[PDB]
Amino acid sequence: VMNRLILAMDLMNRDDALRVTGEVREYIDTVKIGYPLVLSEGMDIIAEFRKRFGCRIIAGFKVADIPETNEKICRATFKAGADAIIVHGFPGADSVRACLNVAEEMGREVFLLTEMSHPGAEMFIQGAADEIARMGVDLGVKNYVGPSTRPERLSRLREIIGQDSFLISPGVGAQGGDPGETLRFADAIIVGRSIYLADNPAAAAAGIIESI
Amino acid sequence: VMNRLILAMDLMNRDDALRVTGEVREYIDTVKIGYPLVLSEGMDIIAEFRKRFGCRIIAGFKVADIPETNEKICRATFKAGADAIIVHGFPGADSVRACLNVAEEMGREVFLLTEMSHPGAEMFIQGAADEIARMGVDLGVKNYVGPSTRPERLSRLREIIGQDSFLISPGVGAQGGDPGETLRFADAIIVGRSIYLADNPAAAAAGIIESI
Ligand SMILES: O=c1cnn([C@@H]2O[C@H](COP(=O)(O)O)[C@@H](O)[C@H]2O)c(=O)[nH]1
Ligand SMILES: O=c1cnn([C@@H]2O[C@H](COP(=O)(O)O)[C@@H](O)[C@H]2O)c(=O)[nH]1
Repeated sequence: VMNRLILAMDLMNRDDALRVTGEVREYIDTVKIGYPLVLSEGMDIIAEFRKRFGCRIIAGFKVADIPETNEKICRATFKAGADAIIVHGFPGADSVRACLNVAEEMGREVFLLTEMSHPGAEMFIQGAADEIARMGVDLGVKNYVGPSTRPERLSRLREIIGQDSFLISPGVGAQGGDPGETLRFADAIIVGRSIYLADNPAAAAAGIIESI
Repeated sequence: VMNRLILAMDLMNRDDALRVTGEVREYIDTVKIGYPLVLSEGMDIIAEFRKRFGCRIIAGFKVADIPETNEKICRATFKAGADAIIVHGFPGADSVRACLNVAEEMGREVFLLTEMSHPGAEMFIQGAADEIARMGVDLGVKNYVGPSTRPERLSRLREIIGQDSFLISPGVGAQGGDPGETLRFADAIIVGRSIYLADNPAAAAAGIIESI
């Protein structure tokens, strides 16, 4: 992705979301849109962003349901225009395979979330993360999400998935993660608040890029 | 699209196609892949390009069949990962609507080809082109293709579709069209041979961009 930087656009109002995204567009080419924006403004916001900014859109939906429901969620998400969707691996292989089947049908991609970046991720997710990553490899997953806040875990995850897999990483900035250290292991970093809550989002994005 | 320039990648061998596309990637972000490459190397080449270069892919398939067959062609094309497909308008509204229905189902886009750029287009297509463009407007089409070789026709087509519609234009270079004149009316130009048959494709792309 452009400058190895993905904007997590979690503002809830369409006007502010469009303003900030347009201001930092020259520094990115990929935007992660999640439920904070979609549940407030509707799924049509995905196609609007894709058209207006010509950026790739990752739907950050943390899909975590049974196979049947996961299939419906992925179908609606790709119908809305998303290029990829993030799915949790903790609910198991069948739930991930359901997402992979819809992505195959629709010519889209699935990103498998292994370990999360927040403190609570240490409680249960961390202990299952290496196995979730290996499950991904077994299922043919080529895109993964891992934590900026724990570079030693990001290193181990990179070890499991290999150098050819694409790995993106949130938790940079607000959560404590460092851009440069994270990029020693991840292909791209996801940044939300450090950019969208800044007084000057473009200057904030430019600063991150210059730091790396 | 980047630099308002779309590469028409009509080389037939995968190695040469990948070489040239990689060499000019910094000047573009959108590649038109058609049957010369797909029929020689397979539909999987679309996903390969999309992944390797991170570019948007327009399938230049000139869809021109009955509704039922058009639906199947569009479904296979979007399943293969194409972001958009070019469809002929001369076979009529039902044939175009079939493509629009699949694009809606799959969160993709249809480009309507109005008038073609080659000499033979004057025989039958030109006389129907204004009506084909109006049909597009009536059907809700927002993306169009018009001829670089006839800027007065491109102007009339732009008049019919409005300023908000996206218009791309082939026939630049080899066929005689001029980049700058074409861009007075079209949003982007499509260039094939002037770039891919050049001794230095990157220098050729750079020259076109500098000329505009
Ligand atoms: O382990 C994970 C997975 N996903 N995200 C998501 O990535 C973004 C990070 O935003 P931030 O830069 O504002 O912390 C948000 O959309 C958040 O839901 C995390 O923060 N951590
Ligand atoms: O009216 C049209 C529609 N499509 N194309 C396509 O656009 C590309 C133009 O290539 P060129 O720059 O080598 O002439 C080729 O893929 C060709 O099939 C035209 O040339 N003219």
